[PDB]
Amino acid sequence: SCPAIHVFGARETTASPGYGSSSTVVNGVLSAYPGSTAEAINYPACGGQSSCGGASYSSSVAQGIAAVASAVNSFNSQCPSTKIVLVGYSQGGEIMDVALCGGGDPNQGYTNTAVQLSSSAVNMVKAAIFMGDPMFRAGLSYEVGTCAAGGFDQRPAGFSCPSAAKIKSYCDASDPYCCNGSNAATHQGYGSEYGSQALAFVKSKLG
Repeated sequence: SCPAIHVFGARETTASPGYGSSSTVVNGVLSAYPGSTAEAINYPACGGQSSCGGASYSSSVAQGIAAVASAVNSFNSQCPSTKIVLVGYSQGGEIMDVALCGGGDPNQGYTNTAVQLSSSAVNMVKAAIFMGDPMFRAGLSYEVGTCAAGGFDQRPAGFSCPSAAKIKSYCDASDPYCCNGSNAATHQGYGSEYGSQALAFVKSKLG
């Protein structure tokens, strides 16, 4: 039976199968909405390490974009009136960003610039939370955080996401991968830092 709300979570590179650091927000949504359900996007979440199956970051990202699209598109067709929440942490944010906003991922060789979610799926995505997304580029309307630069896969100047209004994407200045800072620890802390903001946004969008 379809739930009223369903969440998809995508983990960061090398995280064990499941949600990884997307868990904070996924769990926040599930606890805010009893009866809601969640699934993890089971993409490689790899950067060449054997532990995660050896796929390069480029291959991992490409497979992740397709995995997000397939999972979300198929679930939407199964459950067309279910509101969808996306949560992606670091590489998991990147794959959701491409899938939802399109634009490709040129540094990763992901050449197709189309939105990968179906029209119906885009409409039922009501909130998408990205944390530590390497495609962060300061100046987009859907971004939050102290990062005034951008990450190693940053969107170009002048980018727009058709689904901007559905997104919050978080990144701080000191992060060396979504921003151009120097302290990797910042990259790991967005659940605690921004989880309440993210949940507030989700609740505002879901009702």
